[PDB]
Amino acid sequence: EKVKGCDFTTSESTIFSKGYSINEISNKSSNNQQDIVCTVKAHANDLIGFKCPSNYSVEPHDCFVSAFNLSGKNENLENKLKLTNIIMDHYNNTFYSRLPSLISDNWKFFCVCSKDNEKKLVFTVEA
Repeated sequence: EKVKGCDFTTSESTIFSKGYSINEISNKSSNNQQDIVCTVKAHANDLIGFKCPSNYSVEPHDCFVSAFNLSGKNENLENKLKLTNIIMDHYNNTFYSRLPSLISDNWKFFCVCSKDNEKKLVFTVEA
């Protein structure tokens, strides 16, 4: 099926269910004015991932393999959730992770893409 994730490179991602246009990120932002946030609901069976344009830099603000937690501390997210089939492609700037078959926790996490003098893009999901 389609993969749950935000595509900042294609409003119609033939791979991600959620995508944004280069214009919407400049006008119809997510919630704030420039900060673009993609809020989506993930599921133990739904696949989770995201992708950013090749002209932007991928920096983990709260990803899963390694990132800053809600406290802003750098800690692996594996001890929190045992993700499987992890795929990390920096050249294509796309990340995918498989969620177990059971998840009753309301944990949330997000990744960010940005560059100097450039609107930052935030990818976030909750489960």
